[PDB]
This record gives sequence, structure tokens and C-alpha cells, in this order.
Amino acid sequence: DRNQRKVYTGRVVSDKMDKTITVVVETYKKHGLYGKRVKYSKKFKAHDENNIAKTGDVVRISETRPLSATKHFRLLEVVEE
Amino acid sequence: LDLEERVVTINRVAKVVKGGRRFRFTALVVVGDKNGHVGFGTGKAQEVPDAIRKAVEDAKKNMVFVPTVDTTIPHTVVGHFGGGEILLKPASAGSGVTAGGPVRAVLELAGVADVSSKSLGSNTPINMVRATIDGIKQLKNAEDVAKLRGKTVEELL
Amino acid sequence: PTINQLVRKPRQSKIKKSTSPALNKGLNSFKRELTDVNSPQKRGVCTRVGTMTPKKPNSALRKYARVRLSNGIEVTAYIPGIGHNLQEHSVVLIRGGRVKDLPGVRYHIVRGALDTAGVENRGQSRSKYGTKKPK
Amino acid sequence: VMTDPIADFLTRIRNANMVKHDKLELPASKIKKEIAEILKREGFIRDVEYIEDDNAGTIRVFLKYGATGERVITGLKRISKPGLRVYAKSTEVPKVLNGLGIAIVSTSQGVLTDKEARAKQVGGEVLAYVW
Amino acid sequence: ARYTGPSWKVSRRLGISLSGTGKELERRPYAPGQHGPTQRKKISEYGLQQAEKQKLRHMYGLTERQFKNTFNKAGKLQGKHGENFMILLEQRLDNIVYRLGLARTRRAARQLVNHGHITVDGKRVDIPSYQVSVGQVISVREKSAKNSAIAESLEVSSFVPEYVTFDAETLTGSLNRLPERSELAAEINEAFIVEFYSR
Amino acid sequence: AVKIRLKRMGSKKKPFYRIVVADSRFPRDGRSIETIGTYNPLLDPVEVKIDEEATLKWMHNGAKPSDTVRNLLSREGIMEKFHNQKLG
RNA sequence: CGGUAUCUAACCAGAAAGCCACGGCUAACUACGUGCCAGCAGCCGCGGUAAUACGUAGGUGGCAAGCGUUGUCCGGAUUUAUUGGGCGUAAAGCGCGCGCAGGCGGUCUUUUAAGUCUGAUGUGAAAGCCCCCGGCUUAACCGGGGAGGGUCAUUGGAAACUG
Ligand SMILES: [Mg+2]
Ligand SMILES: [Mg+2]
Ligand SMILES: [Mg+2]
Ligand SMILES: [Mg+2]
Ligand SMILES: [Mg+2]
Ligand SMILES: [Mg+2]
Ligand SMILES: [Mg+2]
Ligand SMILES: [Mg+2]
Ligand SMILES: [Mg+2]
Ligand SMILES: [Mg+2]
Ligand SMILES: [Mg+2]
Ligand SMILES: [Mg+2]
Ligand SMILES: [Mg+2]
Ligand SMILES: [Mg+2]
Ligand SMILES: [Mg+2]
Ligand SMILES: [Mg+2]
Ligand SMILES: [Mg+2]
Ligand SMILES: [Mg+2]
Ligand SMILES: [Mg+2]
Ligand SMILES: [Mg+2]
Ligand SMILES: [Mg+2]
Ligand SMILES: [Mg+2]
Ligand SMILES: [Mg+2]
Ligand SMILES: [Mg+2]
Ligand SMILES: [Mg+2]
Ligand SMILES: [Mg+2]
Repeated sequence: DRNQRKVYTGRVVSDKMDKTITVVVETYKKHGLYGKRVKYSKKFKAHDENNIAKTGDVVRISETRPLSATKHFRLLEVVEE
Repeated sequence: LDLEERVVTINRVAKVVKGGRRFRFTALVVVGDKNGHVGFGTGKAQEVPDAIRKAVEDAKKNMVFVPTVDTTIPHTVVGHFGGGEILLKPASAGSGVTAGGPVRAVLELAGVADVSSKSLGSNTPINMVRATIDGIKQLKNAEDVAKLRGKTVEELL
Repeated sequence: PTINQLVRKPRQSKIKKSTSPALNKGLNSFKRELTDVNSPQKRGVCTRVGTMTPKKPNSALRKYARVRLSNGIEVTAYIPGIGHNLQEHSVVLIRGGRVKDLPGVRYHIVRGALDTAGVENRGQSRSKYGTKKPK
Repeated sequence: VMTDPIADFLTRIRNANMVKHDKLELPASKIKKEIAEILKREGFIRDVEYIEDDNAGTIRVFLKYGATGERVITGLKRISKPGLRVYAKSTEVPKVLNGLGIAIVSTSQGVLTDKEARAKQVGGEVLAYVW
Repeated sequence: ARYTGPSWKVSRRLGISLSGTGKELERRPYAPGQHGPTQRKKISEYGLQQAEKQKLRHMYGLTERQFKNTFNKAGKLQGKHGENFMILLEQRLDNIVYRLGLARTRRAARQLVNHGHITVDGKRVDIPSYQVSVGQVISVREKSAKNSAIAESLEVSSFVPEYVTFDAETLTGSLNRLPERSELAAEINEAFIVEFYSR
Repeated sequence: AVKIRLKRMGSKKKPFYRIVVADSRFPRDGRSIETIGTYNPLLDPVEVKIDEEATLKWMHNGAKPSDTVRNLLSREGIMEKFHNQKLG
């Protein structure tokens, strides 16, 4: 019995920084008028505590309080490479 | 039988001869009865009343039938003769008949009480009448479809 | 076009153009710039009066007046009716409406509203041309 | 066919009607067989048969005409093409020709006619209009 | 009333004997004006709908704004649009006052109702547009029961319709039920009205 | 402070009030928290409808009725039973 | 507010109707005056000595305490066409090819629930449009109840189709 936080899954795209990983999340959205499913990817920032992730991996992240200027998401686990 | 004529248009056509021009009047006439039979005809003569006479005589050979369940066409249909198109839709009871120039005459001399229509193509009266006639020819009743497809009337719908 | 070709680049519709460009502009003196505001009539002072000749096949002597509006744009207008009283340095009110004959005239002077008077000896169609009801 | 086989099936039937053919054969598939069965059970064709071969199999259909022609099936069209797929809610299932025709909808319990999809109160991708 | 002028001219132009027994057309049944005996002109389609509309609003004598407003609010009831339009035009207090026999013309009934001589269900009402419902009773205010004109208005009574009730001892009437186009009017195609207003 | 109070609407010289709840600060016709009932004074026995148990629990939290609303609640018996369950 | 609403007596048809249009679209025609002049005009277009198109008069048609003109917006316009258009000659296939990203993808089995479909809960304030009752002598207007509006959040189901 406790309120929950949003959770996302995606692919790691950059790792050159320290303790952080950039994650891209992909989704459909139907167009406003012609009703066709179109791809759209939004790229996030996550806090990796031990530099575990690597470029190209498939990971799961969750939301948290703002931990930096542009980071507010936390790594949860690595789904796969 | 009891036929009610209605002149749709009268046009004055001309041909050029070495001595000048020669003018002839052509009449389009839609005839029919309020029971569900309607046809159209075209006549051409050097005088208007004789043009209407020729047009009604020609029209008296092109009767068709308009299935008119409950004073309404069974369903929507698009007539596409020539360069013109007419779209006909069933309408609610007591809504009148709303249509263009000649399609109104065609649908009112056939006895149809309630229908909606839109001229999606050209506006030449002859082509509008012909397209409306084609659209009517594309009409079929529920009983006929049930007979064709084996299923009885109620199981059909 | 395929639906993908419309997703990639949509349909841009036409754009219309105004036909009375003077009546939808105003002037602000403090910053000296033409603002956009649509007005049904507009007043101005006439800098000349005279007549023109219409296009073929019509033939007459059409009475115009060249005016300068409140926003600085100077145009040409047409005086309807039989006779007028306009002169130099006269203040008039103008409104849209083009005469087909005169190539340049595009606006149209309203009568009886300002320094310009009505049309004398009207009996009917009187609201236009601005004449009071006799007797 | 290369892109969409259901449209090919519909257009083969339509092409066969125009010249008053009697039967037609085409490659088989798990959805084409069920579409043919719906068409037969509804009353738009005469019969359907399955011929076996090496790779995938073949399906033949015997079309239906009245006593003097009068094509029993007078029109087909595809609604959800590969370039744009359309889905219908349970309260949006189309009614073809005021119920004179039928619409095929691939719901969660197989493919159904328009009528029976309004009995289970379910919807899904509309495939074709037949009338 | 609201439109004041000769009444034979309107009936002559429209071609029926609206609000009368033919008294407007026995002599000179042709249109007014300088023309009218000189020539007759073929009617266009727009003219047909225009005539069939003017045939009805001049009959009940109400202006265009009220006419379209009552058309629109009649369009909401279940059933047929023209029928419901023409039925609740018969529910105006003027119509019932005329039908009972308290006036000789709809103008007279309207002028009687304006001056407050008619009380609907015991309360005096001074307006001619009050749509009366089924089960309400109509009196003559008991202070103007014995007037000349209203007394002679029963000398030429055109016989009450079947959808009302009226007695002369109490000088009191009421609306029984609603008419259904099988009782009212015989020269008007309301479908033309619907076509004219649905263009 | 939060209080339950009347809110005016209707027409010129024909007023009609809706017993609502609001902060002191917010405008007379402005935003509210919820609607409690109605109040019509143009009848001989003034016409009132009150949700009762909703305003009963919603006055335990520290909402004080206006004077007129106090009169209406007293006539409706609400305040006596509020008092009772306060000491009961 | 305010002697405001409302009510009761007596007197007089007496104080109280204009605006636009009449060649066609567009419902409604005759006479006089003028003579490519005066002038009219939304488009087609009238006027050169017999003008239903200019000016006036008689009549007629729309509306009505209003009637017209101008300005802006939507419709008719399927004239940016998802619903709902096209490219041989009317406007419209790049001069042709190799091809990254992107778009689409033959047949069958098992699994998944991203897209798809469905149940429930929470929410989408009040006023507004709509439906049903009520109060103002009717109406406008004002009340009472309801519905509709979400590519919405949480949670549970179905697996044909796309992934
Ligand atoms: Mg004029
Ligand atoms: Mg009191
Ligand atoms: Mg006093
Ligand atoms: Mg007197
Ligand atoms: Mg006319
Ligand atoms: Mg003359
Ligand atoms: Mg004219
Ligand atoms: Mg004239
Ligand atoms: Mg008049
Ligand atoms: Mg008024
Ligand atoms: Mg106006
Ligand atoms: Mg305008
Ligand atoms: Mg458009
Ligand atoms: Mg091509
Ligand atoms: Mg060329
Ligand atoms: Mg070309
Ligand atoms: Mg090319
Ligand atoms: Mg080429
Ligand atoms: Mg596949
Ligand atoms: Mg793919
Ligand atoms: Mg709301
Ligand atoms: Mg009432
Ligand atoms: Mg309200
Ligand atoms: Mg309400
Ligand atoms: Mg499966
Ligand atoms: Mg499952």
C-alpha cells in the first residue's frame, strides 16, 4: 500500500559520461488526421551507480527526484545486452 | 396510364451553313407516374412545342422501376454515367426531397417522398438525368437479396 | 498521394488576399508604424477632384476624387449620384466597393455623412446617396 | 501476392464475376480458408474445396449466379490495407447497405461477420466489405 | 393586428380563400395590381415553395421571425416535422378563440385576446401567442360576457371542430385533444415548407 | 478561514442562492470547494434543500456558517444534531 | 430601489410605418423624361430618339420598429480531396541508374500482450450546447435532475490480426 512511480524500458545510446547513461525509449503514436501509427523516440538521462551499462544494452529505468540539472531517472536493472 | 410530364430544359442549338446559321430547339422531358415508374426523353425540332411532343414520345419508351420501401429508397447509391455523378441517400420520414435541378424532377415524378442527394460531378442536365437513372438501376430490395442468397428476409437482417 | 507521403509532408491549403487593402490598416504616430486593424469605413481629405474615361465599350465622364486617408495611404474613390459638392481640402468618408470600368478606382465615397452632402431631388432608393424624406 | 494477399483474394473474385466465370483456384492460407467459409455460410458463393499440394496447398471456390445471371455477389472492397490499418470499437462496427451486405471483422474470437460481432459486444480490425 | 391592411388582396394573390368561405374570390378571382387580367406567368420552382410558405403564415397572421422560431422549436418533437409544425400552430390562443366561435376572423380573435377579454383557466391573459395545452378551460372574464360583437359571433358559428368542446350558457370552452392533419387544412403541402426552410 | 455561505445568482430583482463552501478570500461568485444546497427567499415558506450529512461532516472540520446560513441550519435541525454528536 | 411592479374605475380610433427591390441568378411591370449624355453595376452587362436594367410616377414583392451598404469569419469550394481529386493529348512521371535512413513485406507451429478489444475504479470544476420536469400572464430568461465530451491514470481479462 504505497503510491508508485513511472517506469520505462529502452536502449542505452551513450555512456561516455560519469555514472550516467542516456536511454532512448521508442513508441507508436497515431497521426492527428490520417490515423497512422508513426514511430517516435525520446531520449532520457539515468543515474548508473557503478557504470554497469554499456552502449547498445537494453535496460529498465524508473523515475525519482531530480538528482542533477537534467537527470531525474534511476537505473533499475539491465534487461539484456 | 396516368403520366405527368415535366420539361427539364429547353436549349437552342445551331449549325453553320454557307448562308448563315440554322437554329433548332431541343427539349428534355421527364415523364412518369407517382406509383414508381419514371423515364426521360429528348426531342429536337424547329419549334419548341413539337420538341416537347417528340420528347414525351421518346420518353414513353424508357420506363424503369424505383424500389421505394416505405416512401424511401432502400439504401444509398452512386450513379456515375458520363462525366456526372449523383449520390442518393435514404432520408427520415417527412423530410421532403432535396436535390438539384433535374434530379429533383426525376425523384419527384417517381413518387419517392423522402430522399437526400448531392451532385458530386458535372451539372449538365442530360448527364445528371442519366446518372440518376443509372443510380436507380443500381437499386435492389431486401426480398430480392434474400431470394438470391437463400436466407429468408428476417434472417438476412 | 500515399498516406505516408502525407505523413511526411502534409497538405498546405491556399491563402486568400484582401481586396480593400487600405481599409484594414491604421497609423500610430507615437512609434510611426502601420498597425493592422479592420475598419468598415475610413475618413480622409481629398487632394484633387476631376473626371475620367471608362474602358471600352462604355463611354461617359466618371467623377472621381483622389483622397489621402488618416493612415497616410492616398487612394482614388468614386462619387455616386447626380452632382456633388466636393472641392479641395474637403473631408470625406470612404468605404469599399469597386467600379468595374475605371481601372484604378477601388473605393467608393459614402454620401451625406461628412463635408459631402447628399444627392438633390431624390425620390426613391433614398437611403443610399443620403437624402432626407421630403414633405 | 507481394504485399497483401487478402486484397488479391477479393480482386480475384471480383475479376471472376465480371466475365461470368464458374470457379477459381488460388493459393491457400489459414485466413483465406476462413474468409471463404464465411462467404459460403453467409450465402454469397456456391461452394469451396481444398486441393492439397507440396508446398502450401490450393483452395478453389465455385461462384453462385441467379437463374439468369444476376451476380449474387456484386461488389467487394478492402478497408484495412497494409499502408493503413483501421480498427473499430464495439459500438462503431459499420453497417453495410443497411444490413444488406456484411462486413468481416477479426475480433478476439476469430473472424466474424458484422452481425455476430454485435452479439458478443466485441470489435477489431475490419478486413473487407462484401455486398 | 400586427399586419394591418386589406384582406381580400392577400387571398387573391395567394389563390385560396384563406380565412373565409370563398367571399374573397367570387368576383375578380385574379391577382391584384395593374396586371392580373392581362396575363398569367409560369411559376418557377422557387416561386412554388415561396407561395406554399406565404400560404400558411398569412393564414395564421404571424410575422416571419415568430414563424421560423416556431418552426425550429416544432422540429424537436418526435414524429414528422411538417405535421408537428402545423399542429402547434393550431395551439395558439388565437386559433382556439376563433375555433370556439368567439370571433368571426382570426384578426378579431387576436384583437379580443389582446384586450384581455379571455381568461385561460381563471387567469386573465393579454397575449395572442400563448400555446394552450390539453385540459385547460377558457372563459370570457365574466366582466364582458354580455357584449354585442361576441354575442353575434355565435350567430354565424362555423360549427366547432371535433377536437374542442364549447358551451354558450357558461360561455366556456376547452381543447379536447390534438389534431392530426386529417382534421385541419386541405390546400397546403407542408413538405414544401420543409424544403423551403431546409435549403 | 473556510466557511459555508450563500452565493447569489438568478436575475435582476429575482435572486436565488446556492449554499456553497469557500474560503473567505475567494470572490463571492468565484471558485468554491463544493455545493451544499439551495435557498430561495421569494416564497412564503422559503425553499431550502440541504445535503445534511455532507455538510454535517464538512462542518466538523472547522467551517463556520454565516448568520443567514446559521438560521437556515437551525430551522433544518442540523446544528442541534451536530451539537449532539459533538457531545455524543 | 420606491409609491417601482401590479391592480381597479372613466374618456377618445383618436397621438403611433417606414426601408429595400421589380432583365436573368431572384420572389415582383406599366407610363413619362433623357438620348453612349446623364447615369446604373455582385457576375453576365444596360444607355447611340419607342430603355420592364438610368431619373420620376402608379402598381407589385419581401421584411417590419426596423430596412439597406460596408468590413471580417464559415459554407456553397470534392477549389489541398483521411472521410472526398488527379498526372497519354487539359496544370501535373525527376533524362537514367547504384543505393544510407525511412516505409511495406511469402507459408505453418509455440510463446508474449507493445498496437488491438473489453470490465471496474478515480478523474474530465461551475456556467455553455443537448434531454426531461418547474417558475416568471407566454417567450427571451431563471431554477432542478441527467447525459455527452479523454489517442487520460491504476488494476483485471481475450489472443484472431500487426509487432
Ligand atoms: Mg438602383
Ligand atoms: Mg418571506
Ligand atoms: Mg402614485
Ligand atoms: Mg369609445
Ligand atoms: Mg421572377
Ligand atoms: Mg421611352
Ligand atoms: Mg435591376
Ligand atoms: Mg428604373
Ligand atoms: Mg408593401
Ligand atoms: Mg420584434
Ligand atoms: Mg444589418
Ligand atoms: Mg458583405
Ligand atoms: Mg474545403
Ligand atoms: Mg501513376
Ligand atoms: Mg500543350
Ligand atoms: Mg501538359
Ligand atoms: Mg520519374
Ligand atoms: Mg520517363
Ligand atoms: Mg506476415
Ligand atoms: Mg519490420
Ligand atoms: Mg461542466
Ligand atoms: Mg410554463
Ligand atoms: Mg439554466
Ligand atoms: Mg441546467
Ligand atoms: Mg497466435
Ligand atoms: Mg493470455
